[PDB]
Amino acid sequence: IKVRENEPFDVALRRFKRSCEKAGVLAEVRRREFYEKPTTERKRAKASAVKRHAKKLARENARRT
Amino acid sequence: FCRFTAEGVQEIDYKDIATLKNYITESGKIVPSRITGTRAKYQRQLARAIKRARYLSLLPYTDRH
Amino acid sequence: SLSTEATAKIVSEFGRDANDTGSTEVQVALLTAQINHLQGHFAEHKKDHHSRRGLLRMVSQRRKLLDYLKRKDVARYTQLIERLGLRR
Amino acid sequence: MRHYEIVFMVHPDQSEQVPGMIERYTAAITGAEGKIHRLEDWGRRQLAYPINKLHKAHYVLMNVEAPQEVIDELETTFRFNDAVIRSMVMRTKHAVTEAS
Amino acid sequence: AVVKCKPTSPGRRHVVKVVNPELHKGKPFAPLLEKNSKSGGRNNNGRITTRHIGGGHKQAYRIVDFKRNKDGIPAVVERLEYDPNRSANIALVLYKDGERRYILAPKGLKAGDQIQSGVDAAIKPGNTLPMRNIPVGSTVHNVEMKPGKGGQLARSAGTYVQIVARDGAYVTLRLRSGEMRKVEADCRATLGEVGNAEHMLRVLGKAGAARWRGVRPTVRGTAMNPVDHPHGGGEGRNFGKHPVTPWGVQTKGKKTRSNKRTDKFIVRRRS
Amino acid sequence: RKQVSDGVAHIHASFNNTIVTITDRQGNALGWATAGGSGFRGSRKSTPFAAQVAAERCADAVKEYGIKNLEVMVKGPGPGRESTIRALNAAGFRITNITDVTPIPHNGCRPPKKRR
RNA sequence: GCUUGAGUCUCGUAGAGGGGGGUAGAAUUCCAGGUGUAGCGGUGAAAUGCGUAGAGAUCUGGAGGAAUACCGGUGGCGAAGGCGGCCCCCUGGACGAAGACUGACGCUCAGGUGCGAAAGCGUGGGGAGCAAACAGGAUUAGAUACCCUGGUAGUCCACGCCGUAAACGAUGUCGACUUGGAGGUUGUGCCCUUGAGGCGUGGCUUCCGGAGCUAACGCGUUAAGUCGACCGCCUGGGGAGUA
Repeated sequence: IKVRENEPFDVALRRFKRSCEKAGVLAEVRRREFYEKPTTERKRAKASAVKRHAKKLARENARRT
Repeated sequence: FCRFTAEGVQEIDYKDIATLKNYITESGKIVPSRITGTRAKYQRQLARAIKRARYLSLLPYTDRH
Repeated sequence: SLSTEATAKIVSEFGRDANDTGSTEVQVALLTAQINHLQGHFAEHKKDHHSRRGLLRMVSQRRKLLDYLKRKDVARYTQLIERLGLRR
Repeated sequence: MRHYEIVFMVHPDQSEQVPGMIERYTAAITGAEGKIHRLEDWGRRQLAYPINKLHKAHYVLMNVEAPQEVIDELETTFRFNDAVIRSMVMRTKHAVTEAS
Repeated sequence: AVVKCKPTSPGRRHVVKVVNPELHKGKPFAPLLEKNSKSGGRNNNGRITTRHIGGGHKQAYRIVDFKRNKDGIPAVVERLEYDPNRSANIALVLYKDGERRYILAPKGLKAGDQIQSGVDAAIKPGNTLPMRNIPVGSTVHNVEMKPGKGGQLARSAGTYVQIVARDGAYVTLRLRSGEMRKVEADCRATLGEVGNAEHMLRVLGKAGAARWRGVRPTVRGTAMNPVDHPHGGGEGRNFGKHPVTPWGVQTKGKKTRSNKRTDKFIVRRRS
Repeated sequence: RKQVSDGVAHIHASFNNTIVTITDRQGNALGWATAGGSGFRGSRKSTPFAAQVAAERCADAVKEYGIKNLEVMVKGPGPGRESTIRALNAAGFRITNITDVTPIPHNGCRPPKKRR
């Protein structure tokens, strides 16, 4: 959001924009109330995250590599 | 990952902004429990303590003030 | 509400002592004292339908206890409805 | 008698009347049989956001125990007073121990 | 409250009564009454100057004290009464020194309740106190225009004026019509809304209920001859004209506000 | 002309257009330039190179003010916002600080429903 | 009579449970003023629209309404519908620990009664944003559509009516029994707080899978397994949830 980068800096590198507000919570609010998909796609976000959690640890096979 | 309010003992007081400012980010937003590692009982106390201290102008709502 | 001060005052008035807390005549008076309390809460607010359901859980529980009492011992029954004031 | 905490802020140029005001409300409660417990007067400190802009208000904590009819006649006094800016009242549970 | 009549006859089919049981059911307080004689719409010259009025039931004038010039005396509200001259009800108010006066009855006022006037008076609904001591935002009624004038604004049933802003020695009032308007900051006002807010719901049922309120029939312009109205005439319901008054001035849009003496005190016009 | 010393560069980047306005410390404007006002009409307006020439064409018309060091206030999403601040370095200014004044509500009024 | 069912009491524990009032901040919009100047807005591309009568951008101040970013979580509460700012007031339920009390007071329930998203209706207000309808511009062979610029009802509040949803874990309610694993959440006891541990024990909950069942898919101790108790319902597709 706000960065100052004391007088010798030579480059901005505003990395708190990808950490706070820049386009994540701003493209989300640019349109589309929905009232319904923050139940639906929040479900599918975590339904795939638990298949990213369980299936990643048990992916240990031979697989010839 | 080493939750500070579950470590010693706590009810999360809203007046001591010294420990309470440790759990806000630079823009005034509350830090999630996946980052800090607080127990979920102490996270619901914390958000009710941030918002009640945001009311009394001890902590800010945002950095645009 | 039925505070601790108000609960103990009705147990001794209807049971053996403060130890006899779960008797049949005691429970009817305790449900009655809270229903008569909640007449003031539902005099206003008129749309508290989630607390109305708790009121009807304890009207109907008082109706089943008094109807147990009328079957179990009629003599103790006719004491209670005149003492507590609920019969046509 | 439920316990309370009362944090009211004060318009800062009228901060001389604050020990006049702390006396003013603790007379109403102790006079109506209500114990005060922690008059942790915080003094003047800096605000996080401007409040009609008015930077740097003056904080007073009370932590009273009082009957509920008195604490409501107290809270309608904080409205009509032009010196009190953003009071708040809170939960009982206890009394506290100066909690700086 | 709001009583709907059963249609036992035509005329009674569409009556809605506004039944207040708290009103007094006796002959009113006789020293504070004097007579009110009907005009008919007629002046010095005798000619009718306001149409569609005349007749009605005889009604005696209740001397209502809008001015509230009894500073710093407790006053117990004795009984609520019916005033036929107003739309609102009136409250018979007994002061502590033994003097009775009528005031307008506000929304929450009951018999036995306490009011008082003056600058010391609390911010309890029913008290009259000047606007430099009334808090900003709060809702008042019986509002004065000039200090000591008596009370002009927001004195009908259900009507209120919300106080918006205080810039120096003027109080910015949002009137009931939606007009922002400045008054003198030393003028009085009585807190709270005016009671009898169900007066709007009375729908009077029949033609005779307006005749005994003094309202005579309104004859339309199109039903007249061209000598009588600037409408009127024609073979079978011809209109073909821009709508006007009976004296030719444009209606339905034409603004007639031209004073220039009081335009300083008006902030926003009515929207 | 007053010879103002330090100014503020309000950068209002949108998806369609980038407007760059240079104000002063008080906050009243001294000159502006858009991506649409530099040519680049239509599809090229929503590009990072169009905000770059909207940055260089805002660096003049404040040459008669002599602004040396400026505080940036970028606002909004879009193709500008990051390539215009590299062009305010290249125009010969000092970057005092950069902020982000994206007017994010706390779940306020309802947004529109569109893009189907 | 008895107490292992059900219930009552005493201490606590969490909770967007419910109603009532108040307040806070960020943003949108509009108005008023200052600066400032030819574009803004929008799109796949444009145009309608706005703007030299000075918009957009920018600053200050004001007025309003509605919703509560972060917290926030196949997390929590409620019978379901559903319920998110903080605060106070009035209330409902669930759970845990130790006892003490009642002594089968229970389960299910046709008819009945109550509650019941959203849209809708009725009366009175409120109207920022959004938005059916409608107007205009586009796209198109056409475009009474998606797309664009606007915009009424409506969403909002109080009080009534309506009684419907893919009102859906498409799975009635209640009870007993039958291998496990990894989590979450809320209590609670033991042990070393001995250093962000070690062990039991309850309630709720998510995922994966054993027997078993199933037409299969799959469910799989909050069963769709093995049983019991009552209830609702089904009997080929349309016609028809229609006359």
